[PDB]
Amino acid sequence: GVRTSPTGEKVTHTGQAYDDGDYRRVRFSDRQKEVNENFAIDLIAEQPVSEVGSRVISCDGGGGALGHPRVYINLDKETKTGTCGYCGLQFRQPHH
Amino acid sequence: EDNKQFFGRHRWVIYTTEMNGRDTFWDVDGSMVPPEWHRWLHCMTDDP
Amino acid sequence: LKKTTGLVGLAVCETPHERLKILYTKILDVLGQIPKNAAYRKYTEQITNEKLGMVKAEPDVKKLEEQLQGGQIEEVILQAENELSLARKMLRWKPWEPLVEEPPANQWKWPI
Amino acid sequence: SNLIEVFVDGQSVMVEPGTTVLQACEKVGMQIPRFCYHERLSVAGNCRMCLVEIEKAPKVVAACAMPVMKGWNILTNSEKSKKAREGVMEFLLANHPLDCPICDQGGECDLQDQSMMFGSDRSRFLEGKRAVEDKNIGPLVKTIMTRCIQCTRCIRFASEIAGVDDLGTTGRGNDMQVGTYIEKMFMSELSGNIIDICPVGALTSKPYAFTARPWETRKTESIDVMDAVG
Amino acid sequence: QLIAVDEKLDITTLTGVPEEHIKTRKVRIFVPARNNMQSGVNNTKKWKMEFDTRERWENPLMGWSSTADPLSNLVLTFSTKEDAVAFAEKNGWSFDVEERKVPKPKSKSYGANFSWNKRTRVSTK
Amino acid sequence: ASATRVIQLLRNWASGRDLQAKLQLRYQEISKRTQPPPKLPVGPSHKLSNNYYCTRDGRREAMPPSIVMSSQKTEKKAVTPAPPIKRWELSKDQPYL
Amino acid sequence: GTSVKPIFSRDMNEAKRRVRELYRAWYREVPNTVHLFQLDISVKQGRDKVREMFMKNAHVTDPRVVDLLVIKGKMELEETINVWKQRTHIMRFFHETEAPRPTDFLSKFYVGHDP
Amino acid sequence: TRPTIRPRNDVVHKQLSAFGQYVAEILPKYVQQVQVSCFNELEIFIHPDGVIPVLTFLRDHTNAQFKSLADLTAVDVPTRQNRFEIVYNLLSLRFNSRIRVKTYTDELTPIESSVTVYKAANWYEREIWDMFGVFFANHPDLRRILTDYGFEGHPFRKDFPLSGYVELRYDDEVKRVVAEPVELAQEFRKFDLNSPWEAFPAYRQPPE
Amino acid sequence: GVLRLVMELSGEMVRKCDPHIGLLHRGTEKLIEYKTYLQALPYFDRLDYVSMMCNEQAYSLAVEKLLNIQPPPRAQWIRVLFGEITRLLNHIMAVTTHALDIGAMTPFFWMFEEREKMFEFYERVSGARMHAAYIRPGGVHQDLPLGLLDDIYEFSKNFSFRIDELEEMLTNNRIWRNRTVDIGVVTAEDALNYGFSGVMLRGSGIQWDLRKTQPYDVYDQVEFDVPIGSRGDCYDRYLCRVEEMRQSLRIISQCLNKMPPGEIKVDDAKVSPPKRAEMKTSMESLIHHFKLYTEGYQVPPGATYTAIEAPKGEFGVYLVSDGSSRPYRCKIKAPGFAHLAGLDKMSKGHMLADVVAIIGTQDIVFGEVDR
Amino acid sequence: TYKFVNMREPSMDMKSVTDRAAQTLLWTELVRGLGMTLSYLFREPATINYPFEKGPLSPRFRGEHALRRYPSGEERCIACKLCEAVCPAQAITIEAEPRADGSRRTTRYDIDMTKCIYCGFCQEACPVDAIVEGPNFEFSTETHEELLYNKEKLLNNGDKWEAEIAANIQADYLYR
Ligand SMILES: CCCCCCCC/C=C\CCCCCCCC(=O)O[C@H](COC(=O)CCCCCCC/C=C/CCCCCCCC)COP(=O)(O)OCCN
Ligand code: SF4
Ligand code: SF4
Ligand code: SF4
Ligand code: SF4
Ligand code: FES
Ligand SMILES: [Mg+2]
Ligand SMILES: [Zn+2]
Repeated sequence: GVRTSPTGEKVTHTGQAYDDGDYRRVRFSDRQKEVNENFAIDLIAEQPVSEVGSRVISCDGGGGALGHPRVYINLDKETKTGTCGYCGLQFRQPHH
Repeated sequence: EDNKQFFGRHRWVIYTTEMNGRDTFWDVDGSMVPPEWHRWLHCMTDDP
Repeated sequence: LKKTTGLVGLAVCETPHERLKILYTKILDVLGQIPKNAAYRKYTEQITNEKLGMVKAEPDVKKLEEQLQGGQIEEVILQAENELSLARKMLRWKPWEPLVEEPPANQWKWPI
Repeated sequence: SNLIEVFVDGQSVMVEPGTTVLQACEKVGMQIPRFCYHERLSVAGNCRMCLVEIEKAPKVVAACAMPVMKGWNILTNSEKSKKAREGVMEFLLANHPLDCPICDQGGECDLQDQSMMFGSDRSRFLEGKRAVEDKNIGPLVKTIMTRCIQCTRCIRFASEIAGVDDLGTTGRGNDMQVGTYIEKMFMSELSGNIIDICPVGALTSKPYAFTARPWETRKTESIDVMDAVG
Repeated sequence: QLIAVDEKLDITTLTGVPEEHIKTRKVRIFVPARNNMQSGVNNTKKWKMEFDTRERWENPLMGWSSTADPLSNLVLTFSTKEDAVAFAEKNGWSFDVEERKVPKPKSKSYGANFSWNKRTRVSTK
Repeated sequence: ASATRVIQLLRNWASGRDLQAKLQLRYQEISKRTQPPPKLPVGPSHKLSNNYYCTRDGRREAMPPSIVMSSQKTEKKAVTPAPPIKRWELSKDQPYL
Repeated sequence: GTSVKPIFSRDMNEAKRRVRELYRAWYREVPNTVHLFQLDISVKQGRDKVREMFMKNAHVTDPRVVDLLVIKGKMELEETINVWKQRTHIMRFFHETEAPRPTDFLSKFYVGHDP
Repeated sequence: TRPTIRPRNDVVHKQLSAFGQYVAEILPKYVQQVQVSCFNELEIFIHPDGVIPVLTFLRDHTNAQFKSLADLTAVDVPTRQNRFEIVYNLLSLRFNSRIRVKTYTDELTPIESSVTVYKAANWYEREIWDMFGVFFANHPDLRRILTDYGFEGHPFRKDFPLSGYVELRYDDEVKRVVAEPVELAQEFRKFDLNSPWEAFPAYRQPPE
Repeated sequence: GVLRLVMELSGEMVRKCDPHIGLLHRGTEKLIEYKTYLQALPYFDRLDYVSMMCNEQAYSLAVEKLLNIQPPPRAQWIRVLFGEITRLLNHIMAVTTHALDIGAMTPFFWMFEEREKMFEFYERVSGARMHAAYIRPGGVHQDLPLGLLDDIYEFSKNFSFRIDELEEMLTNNRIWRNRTVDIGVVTAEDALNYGFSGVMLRGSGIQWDLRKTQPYDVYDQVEFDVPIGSRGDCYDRYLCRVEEMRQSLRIISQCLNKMPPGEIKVDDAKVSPPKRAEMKTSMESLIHHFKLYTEGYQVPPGATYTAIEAPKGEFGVYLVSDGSSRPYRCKIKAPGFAHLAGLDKMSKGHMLADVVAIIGTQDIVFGEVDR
Repeated sequence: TYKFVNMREPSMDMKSVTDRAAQTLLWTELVRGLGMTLSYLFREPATINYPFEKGPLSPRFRGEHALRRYPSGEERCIACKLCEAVCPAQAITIEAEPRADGSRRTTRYDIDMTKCIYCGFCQEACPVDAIVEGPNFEFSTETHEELLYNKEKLLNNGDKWEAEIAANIQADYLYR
């Protein structure tokens, strides 16, 4: 989800872009600006919400000991979905 | 590969002459090896 | 007689019993001038008297080495000379006297 | 005068009548472990982390609520008190979530530090932990409810100091939860202090979230100027 | 064997500190306050000496935090207030001393929670 | 080593040793660069019961040093720091080089 | 009371004669030091620098501090006469690369927050 | 004490205690205190005036004879009236033992050089003078040994800044290496790691 | 390394020798006061950068003694095995550099091939060729890979021939003997007084070895001999170092045959960090991992002096703890300091070219001298 | 037990003296050293043909740093700052804030390659394995500035080396 600054630079995932009057852009002349093309927020937004018939679900990120610490997520609030604090995955009870 | 050579000389790479944008007939370097072949070539694994 | 004691700079001392006896006698003579109640005087007199008794009660040199628990009689002689020098210097020092002064209220308090 | 003599680890101390075991230990220089006791709040006795052994007594007493008696010899570093501390810490950590890296109270956690100094170094809990849903009490206090240890410091502060009876416990036993039972914002001029008194990351600062770790911060003592209280 | 000279100690000429880092700095001698995020009191036992905060600016490259004073991270620990004052005086630094804050004793009573007629009685526990 | 027989004999004679037994260049004998997964045994402290930490706390058994003759507060045989060190034995495997 | 152990001297007179003795040695050395290190400074301004360095410590009223400063000065003399120092070590006394720091209030107010 | 705990050795503790009492008896003029640690280490606290005698005794006495100086160093404690403490570590090969002798001093009081007793002490005292500013009387040649020529102050002292007061660079205008006040691009980050909730009850201090 | 040496010569003879040090003084001891114990561990790799794990072992022993804990037996066996490998590395360095300075220059390559193999062992066990930071104050960091002991055995059954080739080049050569014999003779009393240790003592006939008199890890369970010189010259010290290489091979064999099973760090999570799986599954393990990698462990107050028999001599640390997680004071005692201090007396009445031989036989590395 | 290295006494009979004189005059041990060198010439050298051949390495090897991400594509780093705290050289600088979706992510993650000691403490302190020290070592640079890494450079390194990094972690995670 890389956008383009009005002056012409690529906007990073953090959102920092040099302003039009900023002298510090002179460092990028005859060179390039290091920007990562994969935005983690969009990539985790593309993930489908898992459907589980449990009131509490456990997540460790996948891989066992190669993931994050195992945490438990509550799914009682039907308005929203349960989100993992580490991995960002989303879970939901089977409404209707 | 050639397992009859001693350890260190039993694996080698012949570099390409034209990588991304430059002529590499002479100007070869060790950074041209992709990560999987990097793992194989440095004997970090026995599996290509 | 054995040669090359093995310690560089330490020469073989032929007829070591006489040297040991002279050194112990001089040690006792220097010790005599120290006040009687001083702990150093009585401790060093006890040790020197024991060693002199063992050297006078044993003509052999290897058995004397095993009894004296220092080994290599040459370095026992060297230790006797060091003890004599210390006795003279420490008679000059007079450390049997009371502590000069106490340290600051919290000089040795650890932590902080 | 009216002072009575009590012994902490065999050392005599003279205390007022009604002085608790915890304060008697304080007067000699020891701090008893605690999670629910606060000087400015009313005594609760819920946590049981202050359990200490009184010599020649088979049962441990809650130091935060038990008034000291004359001639009592507290045994603060006794084997029984250490075992009680380890058991209580085990019970506290049995259902606690593995949230330390993402918790805003990493290096400022009383739970963490008291686990390091008074608990065990491992777990024997082979079951699954519980998870309760978070509550929303406004834009100032961020609530992550699973982390909460049911100390009830927030309820006592709200009822006694802030003068607001909005906070309470609902349910029973293991499933009992601290909150409001309705979508309602706990908003008062003293609302932020519940972040400080909460020993865990159940109540954190929302504007301060994720920004800094405590070991990095430089502390400058200064004076408020937002009013004339100073 | 003893001079028996009577004068305040002054070692400023021997420590090698530059002149403008002696007469210009202002040290603070204090007992650090307790972190209100925790209820432990082990960090409020000693006395601390620290210098005054100087300019901290942003590095033009990478935006790190640059400084220009050598004494920004210097903190000393002392057993008593008098020791810190003596150190500051013998090192030639002007100081501000703050008296130690002690939490006053409090009257705690569990039974007061369940009062018959007083306001203390708690609505819940 | 892919060495001819005559060169092997020449190097053996010039050195005076049989080189082929102890080549300095690694060959097939070395362990494979890919290995099976390990298991790694757990420590003594892992026990589920009768494992209270206060019974295995090494740091909490450290104590301040014992004070003898704080100056602020009989035959008497002489004593040494420790018993005299025994002389070494002369290496009845190859005493002289 | 306040009895203190001597280092070299008992009173300020012995300290002053040591300081004077040290000063003479430095004075003799400067012409030689200037020539040997191929310094672009003159002997006059070198000796003025010597005078300034000695006057920096002119407010000391303690024989122990005075003769310890004499010991340090003798250590420096040693490093210079034996050519253990280099041209840079000697020229560090003059600060020819540091910009002049103004002293008046207005200039300090303009440059930054430093008093 | 199951396997994770360091085993004790009471025989060495008793031997070191007895020897400390012995040394204390022989030299009451200087020895102020004797201690044995829980890991069997004997340290002897003496008066500054007794550096030359006590060391000499420990080197020359038939019973002790610590002929090797393992290390000589200084420790700075700013909160004490006598700022610096001098530590001597000695090894006895005859009895296979180690001893420690501690002394105190401040900025202006010199300590007698022990070069005569041990040849090894000459460099050690030079380093102590360089890093702590403790002057040693009668040293053969006392001067800086590790710091740069013309360096002002002593780095090992607690008050001295971690990065010092001056830094070096090369200047093309004067064509030489010059020194200017330190200006870090990124300031060293100070961490407050000490926690509340004391770790070791056995070392708790009286509340005064 | 880097050395400034000021000397006065009457004709050919060196009347006086003065070494000026501090060209590699980085202020390690002051920097240690701003780190935790785990953070301060990697400095000891840099102290004597020819013998890394020996410094690691000395620091770990000091911290363990202050902590009142002990490592598991397998960790101690691994420590002694890698300490002997480190001894082999250091002695190869010392002998080959001595010969290189004198002018042989061939065994330097001959034995740096083996040194490269031993860096391969270091890298396989820790991931770093020379500054592994493997030995931690609670044991070792990671367990050995499944195929490491076999390769160590294969290497160690061929090293004696390399030592034999080195001796063929050096021990009986008349030029080498004329360069080393009767050079830098030191008496036993002078060596003891000046503070010498290790070979510098054992070359003068002194029977002293810390792995024998005061064993520290498992050295009282292994059998080896202590080579002793007879003349106190460079030749005797060279022969002693060669024989120590052979004895190190012997100890390596014994360690290989007697490696026990079990864990590698002390089963006390308040000192040694737990495993990754436990950290990612257990609440207590996660809390202890967090606190050990942010604050570190607190060490009870006290001062210790721990010394080990390093390849260069007695390497020691005087460690002072005030009860926090950062060391209050850390003094490092290196044998090279005393050896270079005695270099002046060692080079009296000798030629100018003999100073090089004396410096070489003293085995001086300025990282540990300057600190 | 102890051994003597130089405690031999040469024989003084006529045959031994003649043997020593023959050694002195005909240079026998010099010829022995020459023969050792000559034999050592005729054996295969130990040189490898870099860069076409590479030295052996291990899955544990510590090289260039990289930031990894989950299979879904979101970065593993949660801004816990444990790597920054443990860093013995203070080479890591971290700044964080809540992301637009409320996630706990870094806004700044810089590592100074010229202050790094490549000890690996950061990767073992990491709870979620976000930061690893990968197998690359051939990243020499012509200017000091390009050795000052920011978050974008480290994320690019992770995306570049993820295959080998994951393979090495798979090979070695059972020892950690
Ligand atoms: C019946 C009628 C016969 C008449 C009598 C003739 C009999 C001859 C018997 C004696 C002949 C021998 C003379 C040869 C030269 C000897 C000189 C000598 O021995 O000097 C050595 C010195 O020799 C050397 O050290 C030279 C070594 C230099 C390095 C060179 C490496 C040697 C190998 C290279 C190959 C030589 C090739 C020779 C042939 C060349 C063809 C052109 C002594 O020195 P040190 O052992 O240190 O003792 C002195 C202290 N008292
Ligand atoms: S509240 Fe404390 S113990 Fe719980 S997750 Fe946060 S830091 Fe960890
Ligand atoms: S939110 Fe905090 S203060 Fe309130 S009950 Fe839970 S742990 Fe206690
Ligand atoms: S490898 Fe070590 S020095 Fe480098 S960033 Fe990680 S913790 Fe810091
Ligand atoms: S330890 Fe890992 S998760 Fe924590 S800040 Fe560092 S890279 Fe991110
Ligand atoms: S502090 Fe007493 S029960 Fe909680
Ligand atoms: Mg909180
Ligand atoms: Zn997840």
